[PDB]
Amino acid sequence: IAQARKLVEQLKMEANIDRIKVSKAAADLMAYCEAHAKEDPLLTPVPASENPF
Amino acid sequence: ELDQLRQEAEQLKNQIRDARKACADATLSQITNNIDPVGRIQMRTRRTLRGHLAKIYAMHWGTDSRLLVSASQDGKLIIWDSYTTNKVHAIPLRSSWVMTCAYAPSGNYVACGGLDNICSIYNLKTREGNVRVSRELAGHTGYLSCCRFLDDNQIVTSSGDTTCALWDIETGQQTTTFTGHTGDVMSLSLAPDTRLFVSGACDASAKLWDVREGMCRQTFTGHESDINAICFFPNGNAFATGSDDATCRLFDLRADQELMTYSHDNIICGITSVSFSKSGRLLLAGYDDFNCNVWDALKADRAGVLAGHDNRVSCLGVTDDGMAVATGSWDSFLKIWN
Amino acid sequence: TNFAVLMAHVEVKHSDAVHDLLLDVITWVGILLSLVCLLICIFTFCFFRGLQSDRNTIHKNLCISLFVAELLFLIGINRTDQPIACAVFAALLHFFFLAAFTWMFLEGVQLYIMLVEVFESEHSRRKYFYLVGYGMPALIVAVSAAVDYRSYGTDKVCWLRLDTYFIWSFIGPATLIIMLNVIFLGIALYKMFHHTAILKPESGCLDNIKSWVIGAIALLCLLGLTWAFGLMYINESTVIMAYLFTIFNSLQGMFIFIFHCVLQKKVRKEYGKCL
Amino acid sequence: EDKAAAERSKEIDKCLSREKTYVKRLVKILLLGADNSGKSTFLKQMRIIKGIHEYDFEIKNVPFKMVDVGGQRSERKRWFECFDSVTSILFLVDSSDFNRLTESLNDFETIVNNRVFSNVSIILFLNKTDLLEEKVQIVSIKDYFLEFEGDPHCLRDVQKFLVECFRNKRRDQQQKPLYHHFTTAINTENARLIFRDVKDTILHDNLKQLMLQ
Repeated sequence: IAQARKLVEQLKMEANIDRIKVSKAAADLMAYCEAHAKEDPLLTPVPASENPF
Repeated sequence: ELDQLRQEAEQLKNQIRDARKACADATLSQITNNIDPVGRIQMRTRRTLRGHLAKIYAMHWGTDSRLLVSASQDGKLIIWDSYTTNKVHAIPLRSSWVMTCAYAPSGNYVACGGLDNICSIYNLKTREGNVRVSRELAGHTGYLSCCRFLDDNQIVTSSGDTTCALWDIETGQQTTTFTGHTGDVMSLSLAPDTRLFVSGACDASAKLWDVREGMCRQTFTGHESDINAICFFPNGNAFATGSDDATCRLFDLRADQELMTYSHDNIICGITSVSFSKSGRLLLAGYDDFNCNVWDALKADRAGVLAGHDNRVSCLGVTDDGMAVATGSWDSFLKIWN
Repeated sequence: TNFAVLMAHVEVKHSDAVHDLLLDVITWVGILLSLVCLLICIFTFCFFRGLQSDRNTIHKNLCISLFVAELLFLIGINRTDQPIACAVFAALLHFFFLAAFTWMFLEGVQLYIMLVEVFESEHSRRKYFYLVGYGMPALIVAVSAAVDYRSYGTDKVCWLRLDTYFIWSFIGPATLIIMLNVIFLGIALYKMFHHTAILKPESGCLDNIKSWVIGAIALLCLLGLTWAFGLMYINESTVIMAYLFTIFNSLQGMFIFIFHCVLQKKVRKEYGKCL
Repeated sequence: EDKAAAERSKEIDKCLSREKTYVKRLVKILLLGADNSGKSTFLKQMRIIKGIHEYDFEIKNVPFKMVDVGGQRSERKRWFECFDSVTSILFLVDSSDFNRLTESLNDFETIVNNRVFSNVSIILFLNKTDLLEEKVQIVSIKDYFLEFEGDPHCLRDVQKFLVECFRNKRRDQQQKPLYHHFTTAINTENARLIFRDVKDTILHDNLKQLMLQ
């Protein structure tokens, strides 16, 4: 059947796509955390004087 | 015949499982064990919105972090004003079964959909000062579960007949169709570059789709029930999702492997909605235990509980500037936390 | 002195007076205990927003009227040495004791609405409920004052009078309300046995009435059928029939609080959420 | 002044305050049937006339909404059970073609036993009943099914047999009652029967509060 051929082709094309080490792709989130750690209001509270809303 | 090749490529690794065990050193927990916890996060209700008549299933914010839209089973859309608790526009509907909302970046159109298998686009700013239906897009076969905007003239939809599609609003015809699932599709998220998007499924699997070319590139698994919600980390290189098995997980794309799990022992009921924060340090999730939890993404422990809804929380949202948390439960009161 | 003074039409002269002390102490204790339990319920019915319907208003207004009437009874019924105080106190007592009975009649009206015309009505009646509970006790006082006004204060107690037959301005409406509220209790009792003893029984007539003794007992507090005991006091040997009036009608706030405020699932959950 | 827009915010609120008495006065019942049940003829003969279809009418100044789903009952997912506000489920089934009673009974069992429909009533309609008199003398019910004890020539025995088989697979005690009738094309009494079967399910909810059980 054509479905089996399509599945085999998808499996073949989903295997040779290269990879990277987990630590290198896992330190990116940690770096991004302090990349924008000062503009996050819900993390670091801001003074209430910034308008009564 | 081909079954043997499929088993060799899937059950016998062949870079699908062998390449997974050739990129992880020990665990990300070792790297993250040098970060102090966030602490105790306490949030209150600043303003409360009233006026709806039935349960709420979806809501969406705006580009200016001031106006928002929400849907209810009554069959109405209300454009609020979070600063002054004032109603600006109220739009009726032809079908009372509505599941999705949207809000154009230019602030001139509003999209909606539900069990009628048809997407509706309404024009906001026009002559004579009245809102009228502008586009009526049909052609699906299942039922819409999510729809999002790309610009003023392109909209992407996902259906319950195991398909996703992109549309041309000016003409009224499809351009590219993304097929290739087994179960229904329950969510959809757009990357912050207008180039790719991610779609979940009911077969405990998720996939990443390319818009122009129109074929899948990466598939991920590792759940045991229906996948409910999905989003992006605010960089375009990670995402996180939950399921009816009451477990949350985080996934990457470059490494192509699962990294973090969030669960407990008393969490029996499942998750409904997922949303992230500005810096990615605050993952916020809604359950059906009448509450809403906050996890820090790097760690695997709770840091805040948002109580105050009498019924089940159904929709969650955060702004672009970073100062709001909007919640909508099965009652008729939207809540804003800051 | 005593509480049966309100529903007494003939004076009584005892002998070897020992029963007056036991008729006064019980009245004091009952009113003091009921006033405390009659304020905890007003906050419950007027502050929570989940418990808001057409039946909460009736309970709220009945509780308010009873509280005002009992406070006035405690403060101003032995100020006999002053006529000007007694006239106004008697008038206020009459008004605020008629209002409670009207709000009790509205409960039977609600039972009829909820058990016969089952479907909700096109247009609201929450305004008309206020024109009948506070409208009739105004016209009644108006006509009563028009006929003879000087008869508002006695030589001993301070309310109405019995030489001019003027206490029948409070007794007639009360007995009419009681007789109507009896007809209503019956329609609920027929429906509770028939329907739930023909739809989900099986072989065996094991007294279905027992399965619903509570609720049936609880409705007696709202309908106020005990006050009839005050009519059966016409002799010195018939003390046993006024003894029970001061034992049940003074302890009405207690029952109305322990049956409709601390023995129900919805109110218990509303308290648990706040806790 | 820009702050004088509150009038608009008021004008909307009034618009949403006039329709609050139309939702509290609404009854919704969900229709379910089969291919040969006779849904079309029953629907069309009631002074009323892609996706889910909706019909609106009124009996004695009481709104009624008919929600019809076309061939989509196979959805076994849980997100599709958003019909938690319905008051009744109306099942229709035939009684002349004996070869297709088993599948219909299995579908009925699957529909009832779901946990979502625990506070709703079930109305049952047995269609035909006019072709049953002219057909029972040629086919014996003892052949396709073997649980019947009565005489296989009297209509009463087979009617009771069918009703008992349908009613013996409703489990989990009885929070709400079950009903059944015998009508094919009356189109004059069907509306009254539904009205009288939906009033009772509100008495059985009103009496619960007035009983503390």
